Amino acid sequence: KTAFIWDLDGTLLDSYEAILSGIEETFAQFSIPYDKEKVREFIFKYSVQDLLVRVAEDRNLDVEVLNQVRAQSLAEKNAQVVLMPGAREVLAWADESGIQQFIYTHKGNNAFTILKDLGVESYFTEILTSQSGFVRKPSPEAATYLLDKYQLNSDNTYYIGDRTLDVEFAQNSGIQSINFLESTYEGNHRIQALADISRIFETK
Ligand SMILES: [Cl-]
Ligand SMILES: [Cl-]
Ligand SMILES: [Cl-]
Ligand SMILES: [Cl-]
Ligand SMILES: [Cl-]
Ligand SMILES: [Mg+2]
Repeated sequence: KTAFIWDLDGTLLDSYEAILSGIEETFAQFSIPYDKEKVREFIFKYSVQDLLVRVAEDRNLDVEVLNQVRAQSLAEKNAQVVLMPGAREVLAWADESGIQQFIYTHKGNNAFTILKDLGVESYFTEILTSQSGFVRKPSPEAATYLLDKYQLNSDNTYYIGDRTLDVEFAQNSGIQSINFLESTYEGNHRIQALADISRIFETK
């Protein structure tokens, strides 16, 4: 019957302070001045990779070295990662309901460590990270793999996320979407909170 494929950051995981701490440590190693608010505003308007790019271009540093120190430092801040509100409750609900649960994340293998630290790793049948080999969302290949392997029903398979690229991933792979954002995609179901998800699966 039903399958959820989950995003992590902003959906299940609140990695905000861990990411900022990771960036602060990385900036200290390269002698880059660190202002939390300016970093906060940049990564919200753009992305963490764009921030690395900006300082690499501006300060003549090697972006890949920046990114490897970033990944490394981020992995040291796992203690600062907190679940999003309602995340434990929806995971438990889905599990009890017999919904099969998966992850596709742009995070690396450290995603496994975090989920184990938070006590939620055992919910997932398979966890796909940036080490999986698949092209980043919204490229569909990761989802197609899960459909093919687990014999999932595209009408009852939902990618759950918080960004437009998460809706696109669902659309590109022919599956349904549950998302904080509105979309013109017919298979999107907009939520205001994680607690709304269970309400999708009962009469109105
Ligand atoms: Cl993520
Ligand atoms: Cl990051
Ligand atoms: Cl666990
Ligand atoms: Cl890629
Ligand atoms: Cl991705
Ligand atoms: Mg997200």
